[PDB]
Amino acid sequence: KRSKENLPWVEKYRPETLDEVYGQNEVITTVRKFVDEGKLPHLLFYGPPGTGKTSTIVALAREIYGKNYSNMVLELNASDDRGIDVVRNQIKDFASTRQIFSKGFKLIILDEADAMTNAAQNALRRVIERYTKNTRFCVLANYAHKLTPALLSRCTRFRFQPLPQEAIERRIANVLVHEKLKLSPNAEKALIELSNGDMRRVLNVLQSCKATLDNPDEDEISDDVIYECCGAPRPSDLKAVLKSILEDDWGTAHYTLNKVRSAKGLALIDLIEGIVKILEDYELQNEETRVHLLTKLADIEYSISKGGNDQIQGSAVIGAIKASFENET
Amino acid sequence: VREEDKLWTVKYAPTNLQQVCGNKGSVMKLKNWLANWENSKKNSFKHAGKDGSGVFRAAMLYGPPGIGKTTAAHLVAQELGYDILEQNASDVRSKTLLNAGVKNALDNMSVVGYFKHNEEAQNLNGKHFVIIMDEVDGMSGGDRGGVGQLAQFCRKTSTPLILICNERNLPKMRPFDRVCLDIQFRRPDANSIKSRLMTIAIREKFKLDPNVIDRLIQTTRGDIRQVINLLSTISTTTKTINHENINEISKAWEKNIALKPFDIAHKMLDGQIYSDIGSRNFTLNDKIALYFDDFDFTPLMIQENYLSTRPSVLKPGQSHLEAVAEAANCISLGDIVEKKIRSSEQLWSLLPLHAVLSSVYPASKVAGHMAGRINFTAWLGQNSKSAKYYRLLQEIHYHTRLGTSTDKIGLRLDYLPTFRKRLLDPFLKQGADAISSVIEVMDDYYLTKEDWDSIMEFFVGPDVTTAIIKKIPATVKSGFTRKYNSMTHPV
Amino acid sequence: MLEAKFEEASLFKRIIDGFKDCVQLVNFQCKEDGIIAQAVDDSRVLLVSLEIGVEAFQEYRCDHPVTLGMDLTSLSKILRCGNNTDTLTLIADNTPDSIILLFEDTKKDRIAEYSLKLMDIDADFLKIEELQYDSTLSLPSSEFSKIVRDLSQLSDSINIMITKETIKFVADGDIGSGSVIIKPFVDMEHPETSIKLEMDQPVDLTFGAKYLLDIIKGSSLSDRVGIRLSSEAPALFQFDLKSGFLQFFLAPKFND
Amino acid sequence: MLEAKFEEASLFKRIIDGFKDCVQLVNFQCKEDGIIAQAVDDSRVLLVSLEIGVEAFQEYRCDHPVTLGMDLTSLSKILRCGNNTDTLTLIADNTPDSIILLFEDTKKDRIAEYSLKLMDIDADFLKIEELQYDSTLSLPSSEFSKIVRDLSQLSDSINIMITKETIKFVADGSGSVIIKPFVDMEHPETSIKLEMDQPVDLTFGAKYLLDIIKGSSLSDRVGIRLSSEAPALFQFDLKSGFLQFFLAPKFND
Amino acid sequence: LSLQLPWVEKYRPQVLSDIVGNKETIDRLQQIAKDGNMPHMIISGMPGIGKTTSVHCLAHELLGRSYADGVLELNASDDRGIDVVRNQIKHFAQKKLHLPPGKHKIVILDEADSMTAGAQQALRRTMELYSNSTRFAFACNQSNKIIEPLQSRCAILRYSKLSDEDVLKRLLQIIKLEDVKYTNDGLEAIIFTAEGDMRQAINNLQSTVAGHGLVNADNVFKIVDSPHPLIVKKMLLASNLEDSIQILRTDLWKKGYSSIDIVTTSFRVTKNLAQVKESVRLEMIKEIGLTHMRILEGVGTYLQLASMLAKIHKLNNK
Amino acid sequence: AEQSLAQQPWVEKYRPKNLDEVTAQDHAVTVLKKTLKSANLPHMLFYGPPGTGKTSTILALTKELYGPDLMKSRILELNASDERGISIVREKVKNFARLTVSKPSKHDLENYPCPPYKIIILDEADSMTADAQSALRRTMETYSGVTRFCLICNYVTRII
Ligand SMILES: Nc1ncnc2c1ncn2[C@@H]1O[C@H](COP(=O)(O)OP(=O)(O)OP(O)(O)=S)[C@@H](O)[C@H]1O
Ligand SMILES: Nc1ncnc2c1ncn2[C@@H]1O[C@H](COP(=O)(O)OP(=O)(O)OP(O)(O)=S)[C@@H](O)[C@H]1O
Ligand SMILES: Nc1ncnc2c1ncn2[C@@H]1O[C@H](COP(=O)(O)OP(=O)(O)OP(O)(O)=S)[C@@H](O)[C@H]1O
Ligand SMILES: Nc1ncnc2c1ncn2[C@@H]1O[C@H](COP(=O)(O)OP(=O)(O)OP(O)(O)=S)[C@@H](O)[C@H]1O
Ligand SMILES: [Mg+2]
Ligand SMILES: [Mg+2]
Ligand SMILES: [Mg+2]
Ligand SMILES: [Mg+2]
Repeated sequence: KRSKENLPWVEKYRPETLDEVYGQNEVITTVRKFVDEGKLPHLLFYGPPGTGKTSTIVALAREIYGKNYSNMVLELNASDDRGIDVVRNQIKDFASTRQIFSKGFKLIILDEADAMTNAAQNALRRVIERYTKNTRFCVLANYAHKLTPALLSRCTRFRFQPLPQEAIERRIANVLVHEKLKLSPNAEKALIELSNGDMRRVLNVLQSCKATLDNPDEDEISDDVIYECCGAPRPSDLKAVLKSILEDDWGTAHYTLNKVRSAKGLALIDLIEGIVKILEDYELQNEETRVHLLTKLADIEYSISKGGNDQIQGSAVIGAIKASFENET
Repeated sequence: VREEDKLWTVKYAPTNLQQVCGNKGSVMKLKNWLANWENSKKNSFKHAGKDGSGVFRAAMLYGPPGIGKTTAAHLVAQELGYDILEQNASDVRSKTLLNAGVKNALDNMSVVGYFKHNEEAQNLNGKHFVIIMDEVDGMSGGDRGGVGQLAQFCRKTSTPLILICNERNLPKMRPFDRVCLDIQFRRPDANSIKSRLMTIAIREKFKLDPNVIDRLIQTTRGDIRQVINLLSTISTTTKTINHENINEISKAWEKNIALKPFDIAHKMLDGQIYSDIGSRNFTLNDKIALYFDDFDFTPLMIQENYLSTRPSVLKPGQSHLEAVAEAANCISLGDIVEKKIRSSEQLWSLLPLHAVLSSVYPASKVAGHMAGRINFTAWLGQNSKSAKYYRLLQEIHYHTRLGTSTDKIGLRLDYLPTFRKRLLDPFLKQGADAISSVIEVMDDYYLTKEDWDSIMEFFVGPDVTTAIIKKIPATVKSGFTRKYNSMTHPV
Repeated sequence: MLEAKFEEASLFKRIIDGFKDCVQLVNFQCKEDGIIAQAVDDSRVLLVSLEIGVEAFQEYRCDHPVTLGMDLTSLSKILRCGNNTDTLTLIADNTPDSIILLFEDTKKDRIAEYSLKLMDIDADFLKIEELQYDSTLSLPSSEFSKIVRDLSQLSDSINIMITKETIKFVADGDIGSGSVIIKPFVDMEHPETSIKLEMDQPVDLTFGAKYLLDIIKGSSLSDRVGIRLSSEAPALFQFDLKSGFLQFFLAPKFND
Repeated sequence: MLEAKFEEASLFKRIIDGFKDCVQLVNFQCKEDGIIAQAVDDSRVLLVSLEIGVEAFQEYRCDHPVTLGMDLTSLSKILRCGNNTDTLTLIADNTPDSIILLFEDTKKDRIAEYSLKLMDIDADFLKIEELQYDSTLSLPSSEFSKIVRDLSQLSDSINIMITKETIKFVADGSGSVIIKPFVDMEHPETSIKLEMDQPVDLTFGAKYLLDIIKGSSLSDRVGIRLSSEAPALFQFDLKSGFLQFFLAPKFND
Repeated sequence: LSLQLPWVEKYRPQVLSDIVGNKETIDRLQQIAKDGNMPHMIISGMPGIGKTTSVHCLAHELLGRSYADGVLELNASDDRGIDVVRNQIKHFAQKKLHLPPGKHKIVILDEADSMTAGAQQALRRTMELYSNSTRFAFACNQSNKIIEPLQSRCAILRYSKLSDEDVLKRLLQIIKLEDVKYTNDGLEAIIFTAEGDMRQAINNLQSTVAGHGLVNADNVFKIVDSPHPLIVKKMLLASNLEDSIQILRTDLWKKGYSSIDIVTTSFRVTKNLAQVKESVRLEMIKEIGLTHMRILEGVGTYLQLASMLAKIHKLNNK
Repeated sequence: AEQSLAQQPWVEKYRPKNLDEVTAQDHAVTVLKKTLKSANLPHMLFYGPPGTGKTSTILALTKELYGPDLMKSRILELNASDERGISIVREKVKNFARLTVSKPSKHDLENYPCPPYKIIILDEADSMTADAQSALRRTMETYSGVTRFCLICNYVTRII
């Protein structure tokens, strides 16, 4: 009963080939030139979560060998064991033999190598270059400080830039062609801004919004549907809260904040992010306003990250904003 | 064998005791000890000699690396006609294997020694052994025989046993102090090595100015072999070592030696490096790497002796007390960081921050001149004493849980004064007739005599029982403990 | 539905003991012809392939071709829980679910019905054993095991060289080097001890000793092991069973 | 280039097995007359010498004398591969950086060569010129191994006493075995012979004697030579040569 | 499919003269290989400057055709515990091999800084005893991880950072041997981003050549992503808080750099900030460490980095 | 079972049994209810303040999806009581995720909509180590067609 439609939109729309990977054009073009010319150096993909590293490496493994890549490619992910003994036995044996299936250079894909111990990386530091004419190494990472400098220097560094807006619009258009659905321009822009580079959250919230229409073939996903599905504060309510905090007095500002955060069940952690994102564009006529505005708000965010209270932190944010916006006058 | 294939350190090795540069007194004392070893054995090592070394079966040479310890030992061994049975770190030394291989050679004679020379009578010790244990510090395969078996061997031997090591004050080497006789080979001066290097330069056809030897032995503090290797490496291309290239030679051949948990604190608390001049000669990166020599004791040492110095970096207006206050604040922050490091999630990437907060910042805040001698950390033993007392309090609490119905801490905090008043003072004010009441009140709380002894030592301040216990007569204690071992106690 | 009732019990035990510590996850493909399975190493160097027809089973009934994946450790755990005097019955429903192993004693009614939850393996079935080997040979399994576990003490690599009517096993290591040179010969009063060889081109290629030490463990099944070697091809170590065959495809080391 | 051939590899296997536990490295000299090899214990208490002449070799070829220094652990590892049905051949070339052991099968077309990399031993070959031992005795090897096994099970120190043409083996509870020299013509192998010049009182350790008695498989008789100021000599007889052990005495505490 | 070796391995110097590293040490090793009396040597330096290549070419030139049996190379991948050092290295040191007069058996211990202290202790006398037939060559990145006794018996060879001139010379050599069109600005950018790392320089050059064909500052800065620790150093020294915030947002955040990576790089840069004084450096490091503690606890938003920069500016300005 | 519920305190007595009982989150319950008629269920991450319906709504969803018969054999539940470590996440979680979905009986196949995937609910994932959550990454991505993952937490920042 397991069909292709039984997958979440995060994995249902996984790029099969390199042509279906958008955004990282500068890396994909050179990777295609690498595989066409025949010299594939040791690759180190470094990128934020949800950019296309693993999808690109699987598409490359498919395009290099064929439609059966897991047969001859060795893939070590964070789910497997990657101790020093593993590097000594398994990886070193796979690197020093020929292929059972085809006749070509083997490919060792070390996914999430930042989770490797320093001893394992030190042991791999020599085996990655002792067997070079037979096997190649691909190291995927999100944090480039866990990798030792020695291992980091032996691999061609490719940084996966976060998905730009155009690529995400292209992928949304592709999905809306592959799925009977309609998306408003303003709702699409709101989704772009909410994505924050992450390509998986786009598809996740897109499926979640397609699930809350009661008819997905005629009704279009409006901005209200997108803002309600994730519980994020709409820019209108955000601007109203900011204006009430800045201009109005304490009682009415507190009342407005409470009435806005209780009309849709918002969260202070999202209101703070929206407020700082909309406030970083102001033309503060000094350097000490921004200092307090950032310090106090970051302290409040760190305290919220521990779930202390919910009504004291709102008044804390209000007082912090007001006290910060006092050096201007 | 080829003379050209020498390592520049085997061709110039001392072939007699007159060529060991430096430590003349120590090598002479070792020679006299090995000489009168037999005369001391005749008296069963009970009587000490003129130097007080005749009451020790074994000798232990200790000192920095590269001074001639192994060479001097081998030389005094071959000189006195003995036969050398040398075991080193490459040999697997362990209690079982040591008892298997070396124990049988303690009371036996050399088999090869009989066939060396026996026609003319040169001495009566040409058929004996000198067991030279070398590099006894490395006992990774010496789980139980590293310091435990060798200590017993030093006592129960019948042949000269010479041990050679590098660090004597190591806590592992503790058993060796009170069993054998230890001698210290110090770093040699700049005269004997000067003469040796002069002869080497003469016999090697290159130029070497005598004033260079001082800086050469300076950069190589106590490592003569390192000096010989340094000369050998550079004599391949440049044949003139003078004041025109000494700077680069010295800077490129510095010794990146480690530091001990003692001089680490003295260096980090020295108020000269934190000056504007010293800040670029010993950079902050070096101050942080100083912590990485020993990240186990450095914070403890700093916390122990950060307020026992006279500061020199005090800002105008800032006094000593406020400086110690800021240093202690940073120490508390570093302790918080250290707890967050060794806690869950195994956050080890936060180590340099802990180095700055715990070690570097309080030092920089109180950097001056050491008042007296640097004190070792006291928290290490205080924590063990606290744990030992917590175990006893836990035992007493789980003995009296049947009656108290209070937490473990509130017992020590509240019940113990009343327990002292009900258990001890009846012995002082009433003599030996209050034995029954004490026995009964201990029986009601399921206490024992060991529980009473543990309770008594707990009290602090004005109420100190370890002195009052010695004021009550000695016969009533015996009567009390005898009455205890007679009556039955329902646990 | 699938019902496979064996003639004995320890047959499947000996069949599974071949890959005890050699591979972990296997996928038995059961059809009307028999049970065929293959499993790739954890390091993807050697591939085990076992085929057992309807000859070893007492009763065999397979309606549609089924594929049951399972881990070998759990399979051995289940198999050790059965006495060697009962009968083993593999039972599978219409759709592939937890395989049912059945132990029935022949004198007392003792029904041991174990269920093993299947593993979902990416069964990427290839097409092997269809390639021409430039050299083939066959020799007793005892002699091969002797040679392998005698040369494994001097090194970790073993070079096999098939030349004109000569087989050579070379072990080059640190403490020394060994070389065993055998020649093809066929005995008539003892046909099982004969060493047969058919070579078309000279062959020289190396293998690891850690994998040969696990391959020779299959010598408990048969007494005559066959070895097929070819350049740019895996080495075929085949043990012939009374009903099928168990073959290891080993990847040769790459020389500089 | 040296080429020696044993008619049966079992002799060399047992020869190596006899003293494989007391030493690890051994220098085999190779001359025209035969092979002589002496090896000192790692504790320098027990020496093991051996001499095998051309009578044991089916073929022997040695152009120039050469010293082959080899380890015993690797040699035993190599020897355990060969079978008791093959002929062993030791082969060495000029400047022998290695030594070849060829096992050839007489009734099968199987030839197995094993190369061993020689060691660089500081060959301080001590002369073994004869010393007039005070006591020279001989007795069966099996009974010697037995009595050493009995006395060693009680303590470590073993006292040996030769006085008034009588043998005392003592171990200090305390055990003692008394031996009298009686020559039997019916069973000549059990004839305990003893030529005494001076009373000899020596003392040895346990493990050394336990390792010497391990060699009680090549000769049915052992010869013990003793002197108060000389090491004990335990000699086993061979079809061609002999295997001797020199054990240093203990202190007189 | 056809497969060619990368430029890193294809153009690895197999002869000691082709090395463009430190001239004094390379000439020393050349004269050693010419004479043959090679002593034990610990070669230590930054990653990617040619230590392993140096020792390998030295051993090759010293042993000629005897490299197969006269060289024992143990690296971080092979086992190097107490058992290995005591058994295999010892058995190889005592291995009798007849070499030319001025030659010796070589033991190349690579990544020696990863060996246990007990292994080095056991290796001390193993090396000291058979010095007349076996020489030892350690190659490491942190010579402080090697114990003092072991380091004493050998000659210390400290390798410095590869100067821009040497990297440029090797770059011109590779380009001339590869027939690649290049502009001087592109090569200067490659040298600037290499941070004095020959392997990284060759890798970036090969990547740029295979991606665009024409080595030019445009394509180099497109495919090279100019070094990270320099942008953070520029950010930490901004005049106003607005400039530092803009540099953090546009150059670091928008370009997809992890927050923990940013904090770690800022800490490492402040550790080596020779411009500012000691107390201000320590206070900035303390604030960066507070921010790092906040990052590791899960909250790693851009607001935390903004507050870190705000506190750093509050300290440096007052 | 009714007497046991009556004896139980009001917290467990009135625990939501269906997706219509949770009258708190109309933005998250409708997305799960529409998954019933559909078949694509994404990896869920319920996060929020203590006592808002997460642990109850996940149980109600699993019930309404599978039925009380298939519930025991189709879902694995790893809460903070169990030992969730790097070794456990590597071995047991992967073993259960890399498994074949149980065969639904005719009763369950007729009454309840049985989806072709199991469900591993890691409750209170804010107590896991960072290495365990790191190892969970490819575990919850490769076996996405036979297994889905539902995490529950009060602090979304604590999750990597
Ligand atoms: N560049 C891209 N183009 C198209 N879809 C993408 C792209 N990047 C991510 N996606 C989508 O996001 C899914 C997950 O992307 P992955 O590449 O697996 O994430 P990742 O690069 O592995 O990052 P990690 O490993 O989770 S930190 C894919 O299956 C696609 O559906
Ligand atoms: N005082 C000395 N006079 C002359 N040569 C010396 C002296 N000390 C050391 N050497 C030389 O150093 C080499 C011997 O090293 P040793 O100093 O004996 O080693 P060590 O003292 O045991 O220190 P270790 O064991 O390596 S920590 C020979 O080349 C000697 O010539
Ligand atoms: N001085 C040099 N001249 C020419 N090529 C060099 C030089 N240094 C490094 N390389 C190149 O760097 C690659 C090999 O460098 P490595 O041996 O990995 O450096 P390394 O000194 O061993 O540092 P490690 O081992 O990674 S810590 C080859 O492609 C060499 O061509
Ligand atoms: N949305 C809801 N609708 C109805 N009853 C609810 C709801 N949320 C909580 N309850 C009641 O509160 C009880 C506990 O709910 P839970 O789902 O365990 O809360 P919670 O989200 O798990 O809190 P945690 O696990 O401490 S974060 C339920 O048994 C109900 O009686
Ligand atoms: Mg990934
Ligand atoms: Mg020494
Ligand atoms: Mg290297
Ligand atoms: Mg709950």
